[PDB]
Amino acid sequence: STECSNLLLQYGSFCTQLKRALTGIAVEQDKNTQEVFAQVKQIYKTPPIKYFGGFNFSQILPDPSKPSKRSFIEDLLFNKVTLADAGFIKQYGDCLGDIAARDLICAQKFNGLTVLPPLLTDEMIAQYTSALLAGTITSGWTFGAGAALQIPFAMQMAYRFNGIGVTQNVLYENQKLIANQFNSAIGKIQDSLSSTASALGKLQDVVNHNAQALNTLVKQLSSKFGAISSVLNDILSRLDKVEAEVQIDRLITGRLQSLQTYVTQQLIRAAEIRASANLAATKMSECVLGQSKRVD
Amino acid sequence: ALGKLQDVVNHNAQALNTLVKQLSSKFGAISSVLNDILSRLDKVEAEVQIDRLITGRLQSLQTYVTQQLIRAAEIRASANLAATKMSECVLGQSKRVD
Amino acid sequence: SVLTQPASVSGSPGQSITISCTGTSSDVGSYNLVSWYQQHPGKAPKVMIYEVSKWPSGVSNRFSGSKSGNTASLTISGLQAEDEADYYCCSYAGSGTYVFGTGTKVTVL
Amino acid sequence: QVQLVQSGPGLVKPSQTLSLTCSVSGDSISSGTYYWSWIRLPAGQGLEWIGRVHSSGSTSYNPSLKSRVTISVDTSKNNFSLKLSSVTAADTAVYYCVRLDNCSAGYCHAFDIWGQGTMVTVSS
Amino acid sequence: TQSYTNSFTRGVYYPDKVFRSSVLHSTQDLFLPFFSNVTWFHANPVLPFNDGVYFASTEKSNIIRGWIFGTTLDSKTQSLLIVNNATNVVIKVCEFQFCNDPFLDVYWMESEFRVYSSANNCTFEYVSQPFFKNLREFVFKNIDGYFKIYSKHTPINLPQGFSALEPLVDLPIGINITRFQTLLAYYVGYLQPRTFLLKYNENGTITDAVDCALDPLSETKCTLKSFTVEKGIYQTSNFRVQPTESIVRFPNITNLCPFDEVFNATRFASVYAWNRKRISNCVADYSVLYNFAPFFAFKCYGVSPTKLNDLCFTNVYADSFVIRGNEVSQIAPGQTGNIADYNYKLPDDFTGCVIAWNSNKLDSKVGGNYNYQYRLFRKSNLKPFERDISTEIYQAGNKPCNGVAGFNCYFPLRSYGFRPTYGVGHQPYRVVVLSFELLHAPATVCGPKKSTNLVKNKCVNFNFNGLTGTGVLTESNKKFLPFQQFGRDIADTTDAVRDPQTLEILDITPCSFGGVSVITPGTNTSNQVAVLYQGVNCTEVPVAIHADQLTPTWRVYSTGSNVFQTRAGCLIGAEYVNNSYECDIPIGAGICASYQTSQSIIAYTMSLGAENLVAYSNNSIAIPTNFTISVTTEILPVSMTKTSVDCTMYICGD
Amino acid sequence: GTGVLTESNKKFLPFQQFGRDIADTTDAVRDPQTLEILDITPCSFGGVSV
Ligand SMILES: *[C@@H]1O[C@H](CO)[C@@H](O)[C@H](O)[C@H]1NC(C)=O
Ligand SMILES: *[C@@H]1O[C@H](CO)[C@@H](O)[C@H](O)[C@H]1NC(C)=O
Ligand SMILES: *[C@@H]1O[C@H](CO)[C@@H](O)[C@H](O)[C@H]1NC(C)=O
Ligand SMILES: *[C@@H]1O[C@H](CO)[C@@H](O)[C@H](O)[C@H]1NC(C)=O
Ligand SMILES: *[C@@H]1O[C@H](CO)[C@@H](O)[C@H](O)[C@H]1NC(C)=O
Ligand SMILES: *[C@@H]1O[C@H](CO)[C@@H](O)[C@H](O)[C@H]1NC(C)=O
Ligand SMILES: *[C@@H]1O[C@H](CO)[C@@H](O)[C@H](O)[C@H]1NC(C)=O
Repeated sequence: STECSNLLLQYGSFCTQLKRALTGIAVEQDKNTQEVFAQVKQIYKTPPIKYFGGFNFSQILPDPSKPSKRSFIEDLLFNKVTLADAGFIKQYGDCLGDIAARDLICAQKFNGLTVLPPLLTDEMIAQYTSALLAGTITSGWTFGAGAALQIPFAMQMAYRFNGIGVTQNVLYENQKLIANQFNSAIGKIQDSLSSTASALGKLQDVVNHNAQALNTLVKQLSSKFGAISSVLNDILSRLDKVEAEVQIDRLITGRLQSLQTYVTQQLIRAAEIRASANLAATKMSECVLGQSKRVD
Repeated sequence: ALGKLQDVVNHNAQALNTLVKQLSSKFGAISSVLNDILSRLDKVEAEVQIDRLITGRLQSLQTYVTQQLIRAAEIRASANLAATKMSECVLGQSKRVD
Repeated sequence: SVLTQPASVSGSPGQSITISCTGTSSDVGSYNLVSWYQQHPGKAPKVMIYEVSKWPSGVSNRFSGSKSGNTASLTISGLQAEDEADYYCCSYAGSGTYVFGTGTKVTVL
Repeated sequence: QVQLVQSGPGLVKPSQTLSLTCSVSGDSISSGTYYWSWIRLPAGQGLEWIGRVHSSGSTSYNPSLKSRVTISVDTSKNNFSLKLSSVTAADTAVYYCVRLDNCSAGYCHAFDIWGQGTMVTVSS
Repeated sequence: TQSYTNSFTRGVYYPDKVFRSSVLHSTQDLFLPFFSNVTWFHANPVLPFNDGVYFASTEKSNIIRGWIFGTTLDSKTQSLLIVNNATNVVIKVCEFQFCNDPFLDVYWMESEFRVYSSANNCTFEYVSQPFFKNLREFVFKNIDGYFKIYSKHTPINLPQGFSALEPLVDLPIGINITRFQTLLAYYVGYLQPRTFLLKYNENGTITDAVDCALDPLSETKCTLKSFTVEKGIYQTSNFRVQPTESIVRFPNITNLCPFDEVFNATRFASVYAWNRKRISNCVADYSVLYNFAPFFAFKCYGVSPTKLNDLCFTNVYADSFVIRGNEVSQIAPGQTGNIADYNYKLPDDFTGCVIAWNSNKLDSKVGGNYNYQYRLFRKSNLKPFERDISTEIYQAGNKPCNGVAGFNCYFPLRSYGFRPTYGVGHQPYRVVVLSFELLHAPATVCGPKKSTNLVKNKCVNFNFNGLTGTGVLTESNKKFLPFQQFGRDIADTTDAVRDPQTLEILDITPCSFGGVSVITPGTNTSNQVAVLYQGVNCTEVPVAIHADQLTPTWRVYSTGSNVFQTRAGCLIGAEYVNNSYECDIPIGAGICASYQTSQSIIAYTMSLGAENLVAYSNNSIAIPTNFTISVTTEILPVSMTKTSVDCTMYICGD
Repeated sequence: GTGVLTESNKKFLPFQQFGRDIADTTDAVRDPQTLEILDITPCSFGGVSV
């Protein structure tokens, strides 16, 4: 509606500030992912022979068969979280006919709310994690400090045992038992991820909060905010210029307030997500790229 | 080289400039200038227009202060990190990787 | 589905004949979108009535259309040997689909 | 003067596919004003609507025949094509390509301009 | 000799009289678009005026000596004439009978003949000072009954520099101008409504401008409010497909509504026994109601009188009665009083109109008109549109009345005493209340609006029974029940509608739209850009040969330029290469762009780094034999600017 | 308005009657009788802390 647009021009730069804030959040998401996962100077790869002192890394190493090159556990995790909107292409046909009515995404799009895709694809993130894993299991903590220096995995475990105050002959004399305990623990992780249905609660909560915020924004368009109608077309077809302008101003003020509330909550949730991402990057540096002495 | 500090400065300057530019918005009033409203209209209608201007400018101030609070929280987190780095990297030798 | 149409009807010159076309309540009784088509032998069908009772440009007014309930009707007044063809009824059935009638053979004595 | 001309094969054995094609002269199918439909007339039975296509590529098919039917359109050659598979003695009929007015050009839901018709026969 | 050439960046003028210095100001006005196609006349038919005219001339001989403006250019209509004398300039708005090829002859006296045969019924006069090579530029605008002339003179070696045109004169002449002609090689261009970003230098002069709608880079500059752009990707305005046609679909109703018999009734009802008439299955022209009764104006709630002809209603109700003037305010939603409580109650959610007019000449008598009555006493208040015509004795006290009046037993109805000598507040007023029922059931009362054809599969404006909108209409497979006339979605917007004539169900879909991003290296590097249409397929990318069927007015040739389809949308103007580089400008979904060597913008899948096969084995170890002392920099923000706001000074000044 | 009026060195063109600033407030004006250009400056103000 051009009448509404001309009236909205009189409220200054509120829309541009909202757009700038949302753009800042969107850029920060890619920055978060890059800081967590791009902590490697090279894409490390293991040799084709996959014996590491009897430790079985098969369920966390990449599966070359699948298109995504994800690991088995990464596949379980990926199927465990259901995204509401990935940000990929939506064509005419998905939002035409009887299919739009049964989809909230089409209504969101039709009211100006869209999802942008992440800069890093899932395949690229899986490549980063596989490089980190290959570096860790082939070179220990050396690749975090410089060039990756290969070391036999049992000897690396002897180093780690020394790191916690246990003599390395304890590792060497119990090598089969330690490998078996690790293999059983990994198998338990895999079984728990396969069986239990709500393991990834925090990620699902992030997805659900975003979807709920967008749905609330969409539903706010049916509020009258004191006007005769929540539909601009009804106001414009039922009233003359001046009274229609009054009603449209009421609708504009209400919808502007709803947008401002959405953007403010997005900024606060983005700050929380950024703190979580900084923690994840610190944990990648200190737990994956090294052995940590910090308790818990 | 000093992109982050320049970004902090630029964000503050942009927020203040946006606040200043919001004073030229009418917010549905006949004019964005209080003096024009007061010199062109009688007491009651001028009060109506002034109420519109007051509501718009109050909203702009509230938006500025809310964004300032959020940016201040981010700056405080950065300062806490800097103080931890001063304690652990300058006043000692750290074993924490990276 | 199909629209029930009489197999054949007959009449004498100068008299009007009524051809019926009965459907369900979702095709004929649901819209004002009934069409009538005439098929002379060795030719393609020609539209004679659209929107129940409207005439395409260049169609004689003697072909009248009507609808009652779930039934449509085509009335031919001043019957002549020219009106010796096969008459089909068509109805919009919803969701962009159409249902045609079985067809009536009009014979002139 | 709008003309519709069919050129499909008229001899198809059972368990095969038709390849009917209808070209249009005097009008641009790319204008999107009309729909373009295929209608079959079996011997003894009445007319039957198979389906329709639109310039944007949207189609609407007869629910009974939807499984084994496909209607396509080429705006470059100004034609639309019908492919009916699982050919059987029920499929021998006179096939017309017809312009359908969907209220966009005056007449509402009327099949106004008809093709000449091609006799498709089914036999071993 | 009509040739065609390029306007470059000529024709910018000062939009207003306000001084501005060292600023960038955005103005929407009638400007000559940058790099527009202007016509070079080396010369004579009369040229059109359009919205405004830009006129340039590099002549030195001063052969060009004025202009003529008008519509008919004869004595039938007034026409503006401007003549630049060798000592002055004279402007007139007389009714000239202009010649077919007017020109000023010199023989030194300069004859005003050979231009017009006569100048009759003059209505304006004005005299002022007269207006390498010397280029002379003028802009003529005819707006607000005012002829504005801007001008400038520039020494040249149409140049490619910048030169703003100062306001030369403004004339308060309210005449029609659609054609114009020169008086004796000149350039003529036409103005369009455009948004410009003008740069005022320190001295107050406009030294540069950006035409926002010229191309994607200019739109980026206008969005950033800057003349230079850093490398990056910027979300500019969104593309929208504009409607081609407007369609109106109303029910086929032929009868005319009988409002005249409502208004032109010999006797009106009493307010306690108010008359109600049903209006249905007719065409209602509400503009003719003014001719039936001498009322001053409508009083409408939920609707405007001038809009009533564009709407359709399921039913209309006309209630007629008579009250006195000081009770007219009681005929309104949410009112209290004798009439509102005991005689006639309007609902709180009333949508309709009230028409009350003085009827002293018809409803007053010298002895007093006692035919009109009102209920004075009732046990409870009436419900809306409830009629009480009872005459039971009212029992005010606890003592019963037994159907006989007396003390505390009042007859509930009291008569008005309308007399011609009463004041207007006590004089009779005839009242007609029109109640409208909107939406729900199919409409039976409609305005005098002609129904068009029902156009599908195109972006159109539509009006279904008063329900207006814009979108694409298609056949719908929604299973509407027979009583259902439209369907709504989550946002309470109509997404399906039943056609009032064919009774078919139509899906309503918004016209094609989407966000637009401009990818640029710095303007300090190149002016080339790429354009990302976000979340659209390259086949559905908007290509619009017409300038009124799409909002972004600039056109980047989709098929012509490089086209690539990323999961972030369709990228136009960047060439996709199979090499992998470090990300430079993020596009999304693993795709980045950069300005690289001929230099152009290339898109590519971003690289995560070089592969490194670690030479792991059962008994191999790598041990460093040397070391490097590394010094690296980490930069951390600690504080930000401390700000204070004087709230009262900001909001209210002094 | 309210303020302090001083001689202005802004180069007003003859058709210009007043000047505006970022906040769309008049900061210069041409005197209707003498036709001179005057700068308008806000009266002295400032915050106070105890
Ligand atoms: C590693 O674990 C997988 C899954 O538990 C198993 O199928 C595989 O045989 C194991 N590898 C070895 C060498 O035992
Ligand atoms: C000029 O006359 C035309 C009719 O020839 C009319 O449409 C137009 O509005 C008029 N313009 C002015 C400014 O009077
Ligand atoms: C303003 O005018 C002065 C001369 O009075 C001149 O020196 C200066 O360059 C001008 N400003 C600009 C931006 O050119
Ligand atoms: C673009 O449209 C074509 C044809 O409709 C389709 O085959 C293709 O998949 C679409 N693009 C994408 C990225 O899906
Ligand atoms: C990249 O490779 C594809 C084959 O997968 C080829 O079609 C394309 O032309 C190549 N692009 C360039 C820039 O060579
Ligand atoms: C490494 O040791 C394992 C276990 O004994 C053996 O299977 C493998 O072949 C060895 N690799 C080489 C290269 O000798
Ligand atoms: C170690 O490196 C330094 C500088 O790179 C070099 O000068 C020195 O010779 C090296 N020492 C050995 C033993 O290689």
